[PDB]
Amino acid sequence: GSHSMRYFYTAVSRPGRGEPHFIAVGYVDDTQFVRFDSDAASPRGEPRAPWVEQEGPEYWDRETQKYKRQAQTDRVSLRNLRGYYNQSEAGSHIIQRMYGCDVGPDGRLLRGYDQYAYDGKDYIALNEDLRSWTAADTAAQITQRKWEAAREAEQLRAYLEGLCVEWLRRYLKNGKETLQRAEHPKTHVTHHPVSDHEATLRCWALGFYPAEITLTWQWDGEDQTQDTELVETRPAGDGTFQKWAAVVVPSGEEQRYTCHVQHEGLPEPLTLRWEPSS
Amino acid sequence: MIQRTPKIQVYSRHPAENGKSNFLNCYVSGFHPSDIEVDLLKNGERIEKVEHSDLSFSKDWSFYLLYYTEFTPTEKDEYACRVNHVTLSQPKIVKWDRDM
Amino acid sequence: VHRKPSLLAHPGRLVKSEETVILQCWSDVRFEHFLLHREGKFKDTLHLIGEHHDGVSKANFSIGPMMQDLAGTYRCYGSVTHSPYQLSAPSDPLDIVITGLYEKPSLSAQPGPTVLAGESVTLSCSSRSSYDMYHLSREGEAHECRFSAGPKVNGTFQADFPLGPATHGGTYRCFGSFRDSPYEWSNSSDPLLVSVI
Amino acid sequence: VHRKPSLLAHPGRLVKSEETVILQCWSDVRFEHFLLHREGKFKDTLHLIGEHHDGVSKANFSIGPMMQDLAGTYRCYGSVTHSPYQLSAPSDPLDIVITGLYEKPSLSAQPGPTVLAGESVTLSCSSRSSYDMYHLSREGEAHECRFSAGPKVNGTFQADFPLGPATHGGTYRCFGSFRDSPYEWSNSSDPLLVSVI
Amino acid sequence: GAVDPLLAL
Repeated sequence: GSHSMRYFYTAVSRPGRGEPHFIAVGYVDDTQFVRFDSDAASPRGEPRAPWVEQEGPEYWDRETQKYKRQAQTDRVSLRNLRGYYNQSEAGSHIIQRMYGCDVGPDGRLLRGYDQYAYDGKDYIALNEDLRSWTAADTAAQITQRKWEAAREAEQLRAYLEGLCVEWLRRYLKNGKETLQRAEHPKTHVTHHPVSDHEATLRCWALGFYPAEITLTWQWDGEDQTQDTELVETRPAGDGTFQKWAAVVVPSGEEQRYTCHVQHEGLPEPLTLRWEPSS
Repeated sequence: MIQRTPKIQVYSRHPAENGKSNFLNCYVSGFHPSDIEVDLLKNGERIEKVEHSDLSFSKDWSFYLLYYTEFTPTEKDEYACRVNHVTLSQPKIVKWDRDM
Repeated sequence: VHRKPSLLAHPGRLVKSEETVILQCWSDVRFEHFLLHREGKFKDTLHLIGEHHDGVSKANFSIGPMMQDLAGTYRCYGSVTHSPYQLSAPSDPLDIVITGLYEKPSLSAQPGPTVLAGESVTLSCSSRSSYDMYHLSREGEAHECRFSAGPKVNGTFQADFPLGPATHGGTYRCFGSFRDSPYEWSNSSDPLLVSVI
Repeated sequence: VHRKPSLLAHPGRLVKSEETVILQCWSDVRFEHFLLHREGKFKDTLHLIGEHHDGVSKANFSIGPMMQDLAGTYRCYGSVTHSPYQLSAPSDPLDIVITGLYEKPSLSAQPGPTVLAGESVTLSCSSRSSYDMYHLSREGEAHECRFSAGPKVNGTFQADFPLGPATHGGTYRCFGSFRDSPYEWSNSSDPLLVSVI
Repeated sequence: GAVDPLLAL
């Protein structure tokens, strides 16, 4: 129903082996369109989705200027914190950042954000009212004092409210046949006889999107919530996803167990048993 | 310096089946820091045409990557994923069961 | 070891964010190369071939679009030799500060902007922002003064710059900064004109 | 810093050589002292105690036997305090011009001094002297217009002040001066009376 | 569109 555009920056330092390794990726829902690597022989912005690749040079270049410029900053941001907390000169670190914007099916901003973490540990974050910060510790307070005096919220806000959205509209529009579509999972069940008189049946649901999906097992029509074994959703490696649930069962009585799939690509939830050859 | 170990899943993009081409993936999630060695194996050892998606993280700040590589499996051939991280005592290898 | 070259920046020492500046290194000595080096947060050294022409051996170092890292203290040297570099004595110190990264401070003159000669005048910069130090510059004056801030005091953070017996008028501007990053300054305070009667 | 006091000269701004003028500084504020300052080459400051009464605080500054030095731009301030003086904001600018130091120019009204209503009138000052600018005053208590001198034009250095559709008559007087010393004016041109029918 | 980088952390 509603979509969002999320950016993920990672600034990793390496005291000896060189300089800060900066990486950034951008998604529109479960789809990734941009990638930028500070190490590439040619550090530049790159497309990862059709829609956003349709754009032209000025764009890709204006975007690259931002990435190049970002890193250049995180570089200092790292060297900064390393001091805030007064740490080793040769003691590696990381500064992650997440920011983006959530919208209604009509467009319009629901919630925007922007938050950093130091060494996988919540650092500072732009508050929901898009006008204040929440420093995790004394160190991050320094940041705030500075950022408050620099009006970062005033600006960051404007993007979240202003362009963060507009862009998402634009992306949503051009990639409507992808992002605003569905692509239901191609389902099926595999029969693997485990131990004398027992068999394992997996219900596969692959190549679907978004990754949000639900798989359930029912015996005679009763939820097996308790004995339904299922792996966390993984990427097919081509933009779509996978997942499967399984339950142990008494041979023969297989046909009593039915699988249940609920995805957005499915108008109606799917029910399916194993189909024993012939 | 808070740390977290990498969940690991080995699998193929498309339903595996001998003689056909496919991708061998290795999704490593929830780890931290980022620095990580993730090797794909073919019958005991390293393959070269391996790639990995662009580094990205989750809401809990954990990272995650997807390693892969085209490949045509056999009833004979075995594939596995080797993973190394600071959080681990030694490389944790994980075999490939096309049924999972 | 040769005589130290001369180092100057155009338009000047304080570089506005984004904006660019040029530090030129020159001497009557025919140095084949000039090395510009800044120390501090992120030390660095820039190489450059000398330009011999117009009675001067120079080299104009372009300090890219100003920002965080670029600010600091620079010094250059020249060398007759190539590859190894037979560095000369260090040019005088040049503190390249980056400005305009924070709220403008307010600059005032107690007893007032206008005063009779001899009388004592003192400027003061206050701000709701928590700058730890303030800087006071007088139009075309080489060095800038710098006093520490006065903590949370009913709305602000001050710093009073005693100027003693007023003799010559002048336009002044303040800047605020933070301890950890001393080459990162705020926006200039509206210029204040001090007049002596 | 108090509100700025009011400054006016009697009889007026333009003072004839030798003749004297008085600049008065006053305000509702009970300033104990008034400081009058002239700026320029011969800058100066005159002190004076305030005259309190009738709710006002005045001080009449007598600009002695007018001449070269005395002419220029004046501004005064008041202060309630002594010793350190707590100068107020500067009064508005008062350009005290000295006149009668150059040949009288000629003032004329083309088509003529007398004209029918609506008709366009324009005055003009010509002179053998090569003043660079001319000043046109109406009844000397109305204003001071100022045009630049027009190049050689059939024997003289002129300056024409268009007056547009004539509606009200009036006596006008012209004045000439030189770029470098804008506060130095010639002798008044014989008054010219413009009459509208 | 990526946010415009501002000041250092």
